Amino acid sequence: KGTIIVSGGSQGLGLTTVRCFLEAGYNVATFSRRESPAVTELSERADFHWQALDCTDYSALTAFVQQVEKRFGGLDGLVNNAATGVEGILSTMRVADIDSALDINLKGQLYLTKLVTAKLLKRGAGSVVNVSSINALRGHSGLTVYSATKAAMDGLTRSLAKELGPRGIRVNSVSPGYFSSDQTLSRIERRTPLGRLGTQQEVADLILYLVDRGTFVTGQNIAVDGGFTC
Amino acid sequence: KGTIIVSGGSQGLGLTTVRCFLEAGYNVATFSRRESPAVTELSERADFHWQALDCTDYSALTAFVQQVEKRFGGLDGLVNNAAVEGILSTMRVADIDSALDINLKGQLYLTKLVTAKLLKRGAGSVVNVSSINALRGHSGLTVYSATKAAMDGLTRSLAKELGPRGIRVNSVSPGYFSSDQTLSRIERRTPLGRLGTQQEVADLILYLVDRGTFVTGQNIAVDGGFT
Repeated sequence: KGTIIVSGGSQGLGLTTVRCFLEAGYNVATFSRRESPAVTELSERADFHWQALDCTDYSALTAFVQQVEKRFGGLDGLVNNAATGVEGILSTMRVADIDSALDINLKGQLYLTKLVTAKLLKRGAGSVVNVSSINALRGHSGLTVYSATKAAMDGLTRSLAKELGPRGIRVNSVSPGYFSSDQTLSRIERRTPLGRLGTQQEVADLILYLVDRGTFVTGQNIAVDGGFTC
Repeated sequence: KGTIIVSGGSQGLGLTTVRCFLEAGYNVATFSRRESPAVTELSERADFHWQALDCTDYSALTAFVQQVEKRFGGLDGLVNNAAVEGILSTMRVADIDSALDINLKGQLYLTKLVTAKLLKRGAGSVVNVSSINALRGHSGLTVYSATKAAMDGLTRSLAKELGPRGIRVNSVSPGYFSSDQTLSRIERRTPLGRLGTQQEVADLILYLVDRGTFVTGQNIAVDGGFT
C-alpha cells in the first residue's frame, strides 16, 4: 500500500477521495485554506493528516511534503484535485481573475507535482492522478479560462508520463462529468446516456483503480461522466 | 481588406505566417520583444504594423490593440503564436513562473483584447498555434506541453462561446519543421519522412482564417503524420 497526498481534500470530491483511499488501506495526507470537520478524521481513520496551507506558496508546500514524509515514511502517489471554478465569458472577465485562476488552478498543481515527483523518484515507484474535467475535453461556453487550466494538466499528464515512466511511475487523468456536490438538471439528464448525475463515490472509485491496480495504464485521460462526452 | 494580428511575428514561423497573410491580401499587425530587420516591412507590403512589446503587460497590449484597431478600422482575426526543454525535477520554480506567464497568460490577455474587437464586427477567426507536444507527450517538455495544451482547451471552449457570434476558433499543431543533431529517428518516425517547412504550417493557418467557414473547435496537426 502506502501513502497518498490528496490536494483539496477538506470537502466535496477530494474528501470522498480521501475517505476512499483510507478504506482501501492507504495513509492519506491532505490540505486546504481552512479546516472543516476533517477534525473528525484528524483522530485517525487510517492515520490521516491534514494541514492549513496556501497552494500558491512553494516553501509552504515544501514543508508539508517534508512533514508528510516524516510522519509516514514514504510517498506512493498524488491526487491533484484542488481547483477553484471560474464561470463567465472572457469579455466580462476581470484581468485579476485570470491571474488567480492560473495561480490557484495550474501553478499550485505544478508545484505540488514537482515536489511529490521528487519523493516518488526516491522510492522508484508511484502513481499520480490529475483530476480534470469534461470541460477539458469538450468546451462549454463561459468556462474558457477554467478549461485552459484543466486541459493544461491533461497536457502535463501525457508528457510527465513519458518522463516518469522509465522510473516506474504511472500518470493519468480522470475527467469527471456532472456529479452531486454540496431545473436545467433536465437538459443534463437528457444528454447523459445514463440519464442521471454521477456520485462522488463513482469518481473516487475510478481514481482508486488507477492508483491501486492500474499497473499497465499510463498517459490516459478517462472520463467518468455517464457517457456525457462520448 | 481584412486585418489579422499575429503574435510574435518578427522571426521563424510568426514571420512566415505574416508574409503569407500580406501576400494573401490582408493587413497584418504584429509584435515581438525586439526588432530584427524585417523592418523592411515597415514601409508596408500590404500595410503592416509592427511594434516592440512585452506580451505579459496588459496596458501594453491594450495600447497595441486600440491603436491597431484605429489604424485599420477593425480586426478580422488573431493568430496566437508567441513562444523550452528540461525535466521537472531540475526545473527551477522561477522558470515554472515565467513559462506560465509568457506562454500562457500573455496569450489569454491578447485573446481577451482581440476577441472584444471581433465581437464588434460580428465575424472572425482565431487560430491558436499549438504543438504536437500538446497532443502526444514528450519527456522534458512537461511545462511547455501544459501551456500548449492549455491553449487547446481554450480553443474548444472559446469556439462554443464566440461561435454564436460568428467567430470560429481553431488550433493548428505543427510537428517538426526547419527553423533558423543527427536525429533522423524523427525522419523514420514521420510517415512522410521529412521535416516540414514553415510555408506548409502557415498555409494551414491561412486556410483556417481565410476560408474554413464551417470549421471550428478543431485542432489540426501539420506534422507529416507523426502523431
